[PDB]
Amino acid sequence: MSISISYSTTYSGWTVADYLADWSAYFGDVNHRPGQVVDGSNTGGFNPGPFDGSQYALKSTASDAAFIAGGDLHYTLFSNPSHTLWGKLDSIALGDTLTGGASSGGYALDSQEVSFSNLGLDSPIAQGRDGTVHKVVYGLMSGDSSALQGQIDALLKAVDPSLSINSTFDQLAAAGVAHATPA
Repeated sequence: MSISISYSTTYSGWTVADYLADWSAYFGDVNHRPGQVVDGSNTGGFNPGPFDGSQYALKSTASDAAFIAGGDLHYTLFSNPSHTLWGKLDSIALGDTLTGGASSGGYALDSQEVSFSNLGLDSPIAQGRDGTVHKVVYGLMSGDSSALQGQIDALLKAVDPSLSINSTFDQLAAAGVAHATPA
């Protein structure tokens, strides 16, 4: 499976890079770092959890923005290497209004903007916070989507070298990689 993209028609004329830069600034930084995770307000959650899931999801503390990372994900918590998210990352869904969770059988978004699927990312535990999965997801938590942008760029170029993070969603749709919402 090659990378597949779903996008709201709103972003037809946007490039993926610009969309993601704007989304990152919109979601912001939840300030998830040592000494700044003191309650549940900026942890997010796993489905099913407690520290592992086919989904990890997080709401912005600033806005209604949220993301859902899909795959086979693991968090080391306090075990070495500490505070490492690793495993398989298949998908990233970006949007507004996170719903659900482990107790209701999964996370969803009420208003998804864009999703990237078949990412094929797979990072081992021993790589720690240098792992690609860790950096992609932590980027989305911390207001910097450059790691995700980098991985999407590489996957698009592998489909065809005319495709990049700087293609518009409509260009990517013409190329058979992306698809606009039914509407």
